[PDB]
Parts: sequence; C-alpha cells; structure tokens
Amino acid sequence: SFSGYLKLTDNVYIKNADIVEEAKKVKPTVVVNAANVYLKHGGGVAGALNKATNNAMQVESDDYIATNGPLKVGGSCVLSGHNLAKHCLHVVGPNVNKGEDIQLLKSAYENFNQHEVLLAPLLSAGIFGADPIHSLRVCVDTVRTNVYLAVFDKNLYDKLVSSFL
Ligand SMILES: CC(C)NCc1ccc(N(C)C)cc1
Repeated sequence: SFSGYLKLTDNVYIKNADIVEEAKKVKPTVVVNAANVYLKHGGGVAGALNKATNNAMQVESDDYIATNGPLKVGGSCVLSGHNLAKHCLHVVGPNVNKGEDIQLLKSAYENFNQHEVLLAPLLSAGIFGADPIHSLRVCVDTVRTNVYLAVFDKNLYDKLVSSFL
C-alpha cells in the first residue's frame, strides 16, 4: 500500500513524491487529478497524469465533456484511472490565475469525502496559483476520508511540514 508518508492528522498523510510515480507504485483505488472545468490536461499534475496514460485520459475526458459539458469549479467527476489507479477523481479547484474564487477550494476538497482513500495532490497549488500552505489547511479541515498527499516540490514539502499547525 502507501509507504514513506508523514502523518499530519488522523486521516491526512503527506510525502515528497511525484504523484505519477506514486500512482504507478501504489496502484491506488483513486488518484485525484488537479483538473480544470474542460478536462484539458495540458500542464501541472493533469498534464503529467495524462502523459503517463499515453493520452488515454484526454481521449476519455473529451468524450465525457462532449456528453456532459464542463464541470463546475469546485466539482468533480469519476473517470478511469487507466494504468495509474482503478479510478481517477478529476477535481476542479479554483485557479486564482484565471480569477476563480478561492472560497471554492473547500467545495473542491469536499469531493474527496465520497472516497474512503485517495492519492492526491494539493488542490489549487502549483500553476493554479493558490498558496499551498492554505490548500493544506483547507484539506485537513475539510477531508474526513484517508488522503495521501503527494507534493512534487521538495522545498515546498519541507515548508508545508515545518509550518503545519
Ligand atoms: C487494491 C488497490 C491497492 N489497487 C487497485 C488497482 C489499481 C490500479 C491497477 N492497475 C493495473 C492500474 C490495478 C489495481
């Protein structure tokens, strides 16, 4: 199962790891993607997860959008996990670089509560522009299920652990 994680709370764990490498190793039931409303997996975590699936995640996502239309900011959908996981939970955190409301970050993390255990990135962090320290705080105060957070950047991982209240 999950190894090498630091326990932050009763249900939140954290590790300095590449979420693609972590997914290929653990083969979790659920891997969370840092999705946008269009499921266009171009960059950041989404671009990396999609590249690992040889673009199969993008082909499946385009069919999902053609049928259902875009997701809401704060919303999610469950699609295949391809070669990375049983399922991928595509969760849309607000992208503050696109002017999306940061208050929707709690709604985005609420989607994790529908799954007993997840491998996930910090929502709205990285290219989504939010403060990752704030994202971790919203995560621990919102998610009640078991979440294993993979933080790619070592320097950010160290800052997140050393500043965790
Ligand atoms: C039971 C859990 C640890 N693994 C579920 C599971 C997830 C993904 C895959 N593959 C082959 C991508 C296989 C199995």
